[PDB]
Amino acid sequence: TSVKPIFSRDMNEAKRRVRELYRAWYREVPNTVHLFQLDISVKQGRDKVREMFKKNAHVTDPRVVDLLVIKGKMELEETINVWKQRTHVMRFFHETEAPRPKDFLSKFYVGHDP
Amino acid sequence: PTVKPPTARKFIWTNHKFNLSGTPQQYVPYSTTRKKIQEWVPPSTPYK
Amino acid sequence: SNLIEVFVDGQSVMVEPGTTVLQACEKVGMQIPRFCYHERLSVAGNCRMCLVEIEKAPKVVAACAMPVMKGWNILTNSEKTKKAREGVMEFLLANHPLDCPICDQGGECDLQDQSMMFGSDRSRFLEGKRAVEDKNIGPLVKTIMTRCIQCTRCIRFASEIAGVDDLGTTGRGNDMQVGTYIEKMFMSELSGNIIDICPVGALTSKPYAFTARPWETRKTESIDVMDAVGSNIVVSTRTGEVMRILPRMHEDINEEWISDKTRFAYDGLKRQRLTEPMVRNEKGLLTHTTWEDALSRVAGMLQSCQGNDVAAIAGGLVDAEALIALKDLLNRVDSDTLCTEEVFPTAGAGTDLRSNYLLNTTIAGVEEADVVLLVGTNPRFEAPLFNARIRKSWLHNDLKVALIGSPVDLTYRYDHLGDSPKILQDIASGSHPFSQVLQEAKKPMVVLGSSALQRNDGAAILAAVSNIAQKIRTSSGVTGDWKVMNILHRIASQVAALDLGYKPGVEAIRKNPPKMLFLLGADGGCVTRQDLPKDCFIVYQGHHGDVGAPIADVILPGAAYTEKSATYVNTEGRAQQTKVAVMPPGLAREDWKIIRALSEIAGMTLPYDTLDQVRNRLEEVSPNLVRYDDVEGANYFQQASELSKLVNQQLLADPLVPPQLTIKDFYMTDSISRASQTMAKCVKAVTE
Amino acid sequence: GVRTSPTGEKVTHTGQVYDDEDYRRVRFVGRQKEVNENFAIDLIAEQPVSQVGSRVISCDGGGGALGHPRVYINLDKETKTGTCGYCGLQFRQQH
Amino acid sequence: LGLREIRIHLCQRSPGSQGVRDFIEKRYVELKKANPDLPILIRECSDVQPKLWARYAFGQEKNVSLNNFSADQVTRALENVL
Amino acid sequence: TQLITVDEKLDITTLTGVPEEHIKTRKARIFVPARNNMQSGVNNTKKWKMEFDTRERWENPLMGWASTADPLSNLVLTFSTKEDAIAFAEKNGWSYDVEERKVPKPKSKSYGANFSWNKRTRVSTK
Amino acid sequence: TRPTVRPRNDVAHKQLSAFGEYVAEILPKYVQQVQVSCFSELEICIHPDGVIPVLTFLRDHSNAQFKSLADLTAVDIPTRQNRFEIVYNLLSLRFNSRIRVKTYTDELTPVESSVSVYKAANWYEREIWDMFGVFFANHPDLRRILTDYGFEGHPFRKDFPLSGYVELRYDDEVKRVVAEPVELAQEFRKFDLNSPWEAFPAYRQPPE
Ligand code: SF4
Ligand code: SF4
Ligand code: FES
Ligand SMILES: [Zn+2]
Repeated sequence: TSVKPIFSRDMNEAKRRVRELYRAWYREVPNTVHLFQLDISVKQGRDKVREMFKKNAHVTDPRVVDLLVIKGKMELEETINVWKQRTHVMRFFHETEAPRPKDFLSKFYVGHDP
Repeated sequence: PTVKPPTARKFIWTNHKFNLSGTPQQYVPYSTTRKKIQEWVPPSTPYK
Repeated sequence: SNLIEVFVDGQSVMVEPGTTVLQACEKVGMQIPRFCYHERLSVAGNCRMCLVEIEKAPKVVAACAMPVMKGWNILTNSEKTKKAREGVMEFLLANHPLDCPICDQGGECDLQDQSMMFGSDRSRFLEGKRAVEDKNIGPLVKTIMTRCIQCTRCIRFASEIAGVDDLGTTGRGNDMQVGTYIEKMFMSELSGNIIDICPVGALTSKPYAFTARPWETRKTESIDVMDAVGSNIVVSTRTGEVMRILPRMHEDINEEWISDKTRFAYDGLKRQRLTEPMVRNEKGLLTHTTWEDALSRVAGMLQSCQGNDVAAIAGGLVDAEALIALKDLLNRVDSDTLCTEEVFPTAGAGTDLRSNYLLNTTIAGVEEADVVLLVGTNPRFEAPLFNARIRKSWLHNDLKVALIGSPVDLTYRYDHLGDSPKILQDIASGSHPFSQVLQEAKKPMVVLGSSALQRNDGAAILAAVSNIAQKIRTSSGVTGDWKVMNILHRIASQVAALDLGYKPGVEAIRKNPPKMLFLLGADGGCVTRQDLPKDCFIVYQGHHGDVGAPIADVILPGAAYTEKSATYVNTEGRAQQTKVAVMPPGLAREDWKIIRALSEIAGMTLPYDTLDQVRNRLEEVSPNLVRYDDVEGANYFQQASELSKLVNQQLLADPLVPPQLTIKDFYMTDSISRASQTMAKCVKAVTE
Repeated sequence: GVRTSPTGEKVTHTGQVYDDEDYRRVRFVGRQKEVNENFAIDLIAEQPVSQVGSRVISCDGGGGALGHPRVYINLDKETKTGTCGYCGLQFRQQH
Repeated sequence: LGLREIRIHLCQRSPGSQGVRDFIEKRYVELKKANPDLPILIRECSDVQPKLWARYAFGQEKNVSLNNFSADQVTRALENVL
Repeated sequence: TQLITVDEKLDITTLTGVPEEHIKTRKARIFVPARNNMQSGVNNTKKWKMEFDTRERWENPLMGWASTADPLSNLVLTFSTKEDAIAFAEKNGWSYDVEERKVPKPKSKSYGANFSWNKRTRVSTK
Repeated sequence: TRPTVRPRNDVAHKQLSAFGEYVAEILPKYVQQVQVSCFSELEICIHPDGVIPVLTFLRDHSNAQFKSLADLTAVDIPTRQNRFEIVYNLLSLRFNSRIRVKTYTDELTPVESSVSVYKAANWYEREIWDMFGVFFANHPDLRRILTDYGFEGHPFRKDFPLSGYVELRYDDEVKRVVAEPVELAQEFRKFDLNSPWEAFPAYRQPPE
């Protein structure tokens, strides 16, 4: 099963590229929140960014992690340019609840949700 | 159209009710459909 | 040896002898445009669309009746084959009216599809087009005989699988009215199957008649209810709702077959359903309210009560998932009593022992039986598809079928033995020539109905039938594994409740009085508020309750079989899950969702929240119920019958008669079929 | 030409009149529910049943190729007058 | 508290399950005569680990695996349950 | 060229941006569509249709339509083998159910069987 | 078939047959199928490692000029281990002929950036990356064109549904445009339309 790679040799170089990407996102926040005339503190946005990094935490193939690094690189280039607008950055946040919980009783009052 | 106007069918108006959006007399949409599922009738008598 | 060569379009293949051209073409992947052939009926070479050119032949032969001789070369797509098909299609579209908008088979015609993909396009026949006066075959089947192309398919249908013989050809030439001369209502069981047999829009549905069109509706997988057989049913649903149902094919059971009550049974499913939970009011009036007040009242009462006062009767069409959830909450609180509407005896360990309480054989495997007797029931009005299978067996190969209890209108020249259990045991045991046919036959089958199960002597009659099966089991060395013995049922949830370890019959409530009980679909009067103390607190969780629901204290709006992913068992032990097609009107949540929410609110919990975890606990309780779509053959019949000698009581000489005996008793025995005015129309039609 | 609700509203030719526990009534407030005044069932019974003393007849419906296609209906039952599925207007034979 | 229900999980081919088939040939009518009050039950699906479970004491379920065991050991496990 | 490759399964739901709610919530169904029995044509076989479960469809209060908040409601995926069907259902992360294909059973018919001498198989009408 | 039937050029049939046999015999390393359609356009079905060599060959070599680039498309076909189809289309100025280079590809293993031999393939590659996800290594600029930047999911897959997961509206609460989950006011009534009965017997695939 000789399958071509993308960039790396195992998950270790993938961890190196994603921690470089996380460093770039971490020092890329304050210019964005200063520029876009936003509404949310710096640490809250940084916490949701690192939460997004925590979200995909069970991926083991090197090609998929490399491709997520490429996706984050594309999105970081677009945010460090002013190509995106206020709507997109607020669209990364989810403030428009929908507070729909996993409570089975609350799943029962508004239901049909297996 | 005074050469031959008419038609010999008895449903055609003679008022010709003109455009009326922004009046107290204007069209509304609704459903031309009767009862959907016919909810259960509870009986009126008591058991004690 | 048993192989004959054909060059279907120059492609060689081996074919079994005796078969014909069309089966070989379906063996190689071809079709042939056909009308009067059908894969469940006799072959009658009438349609003429099925033609095909064989080389070295001046004529063009029909591909239905021609036997496969050695070494053919079949030209399915030759020149004069296509010429003949264009000709015969141009003949068929002369006497057929222009009803393509108003017809009922717009996307589902056969003339239209074959006239595109094989017919001509420019027509002829400037003047003519005869017209035929329609009949009124019955208030369930709309009938316009002008669209009839005289393809002679319903006639063979009736004369074989219905046996009724009310539809015949009248006339000659162009004038051949196909129908009944005497204007009699063609009414029997499986009469609903004739509107799908009719390959054109001539014999069609009456309640569906001008309500939909096939391309808008979407198909949905489902499993039949109201019968212990479970024909495979596809619901043509439309717009969060329905339109109608259709049968579809399982190999073991119900190949292109459905009950007529089943076919026309969706009206009462949509007629007067329950919508919201309902709580009584101190005026005495069952008002409706939100889930909060109702579930709080139920949870407070259930937490404030224990003992042997917790009863649950589950009858009619209920899940297995809801039964698992109710049983689990039931054993969370303290203890048990659970009953169904119907009664099964527990003497020779009948609740366990997979042998006795279901149909042991294969329903397709009854074709290989030789001598069958039938102790009290009526299979024409208890799972009529099984009766159609019996008649199909008797028509193809040899049978000898006797009936014990009442001479009914089974339509296939049956033997009748009389009405006493002493007659059946003594005649079939000691000395009788029909009993000699039993002893010196090869593959016999005794079918026990659930109708004679209702009396108190059911343990004794069960013991007698097990004695007959045990005597033939010790006789003749045949065949093991195979068996004379099988029984039938009426409700699938009865079989599921027998599987999950419940008490059949209301006897545990008859002895021990409860003080809190849950009715899951108790239609009939098993228990009332007079066979029970005055402070009842019954909770009816159901749908379109009209008998049983005004009795109730707390109404819960349960779901329906088209509204939840069930897991049902046939009469021979096959787990068939349903698929959700319609979301229910009203609040009306799922049943196991209601029970696990009740466990959430009352002071307990359950270690499962989703239907996959419900399937995990169902896998805990019974392993076969999650392994779908498959048969399960148990053993230990002699062990069951030697367990049966614990209780050996009287076989009273009352003449046992099946109450399943007439047309109204077929049509009205459910809340669903009782509600639908379609069934009321055909009840007053058949009676008056 | 029409009938009227107990609340005092124009009903339609289809029986879709309302409760007193609704809200489509409150979107009908102040704005006229424009029902069709002339119904459809009423015009048919006013028509004279066209009687031809033939056996099997044709129908076009108001001009050749302007209307429903040709339908050939039967007149062999006598108490059951043959109705065109398109026209709606009945026929009787004569003898 | 007391016993409520006993469940048996079997197949057609496994050596311990074959031991349970021998146990259920020889010592089930004896087991049923022992208690006509306990609803023990026997199940097969097509093939499964031949389990023996017992639910009692307000829903507490207990497992024994009767894989690769003989019939007298199954009798011993039945005595362990009852 | 005998490069890096690991031998693991695929978890493409990290790439296709789909909500995890609609991943873990729904459950696919893989089946051969049964023939629409009012017609008689078996060309509608020879496929492997993947659908999803049907879900909530209320009514538009203003018109009487059918509205739904279900984005994966009206898909169908036509496949040609059950092997790659189940492979794809594993590959794109969602759970799945597998029904099984049921063939038309071959039979034994003849016009001569319809016209026997002593056997009760007799059409008696044609 | 003398009226109303489109005639076909059997001269071009034989010429494209001979040319396809020529190319297939002279590059045995990557050529897997050469098929001639009945309506006479050449199709060459290609392993995804001779992308750059075969395109350097087809742009040049002077027996086949083929400067003009048409579409690059990707057609999403499941039930295949290699799903997607990168379809180059080439047109010769001097010769008036069209060849469809159908090279295959999977979900993840890339192909190799035809912009180094074909400048017109640049934005085609950017578009096919944004809409499908066929990765394009050794390429300068892979960004998003024909989507929103807050949008993702590669919506031209068959796996992505018709209506997208997001839906915009305006609200005065946060004084801006927000993106909610999809709430259709009408069903998009899907029509089962594929009738049976085998409209083309020449294209009968064999059974199992
Ligand atoms: S009524 Fe229908 S099935 Fe019967 S002969 Fe006519 S077309 Fe055939
Ligand atoms: S049966 Fe077929 S051909 Fe006849 S009117 Fe109906 S759709 Fe048309
Ligand atoms: S099937 Fe051969 S004649 Fe109709
Ligand atoms: Zn007319």
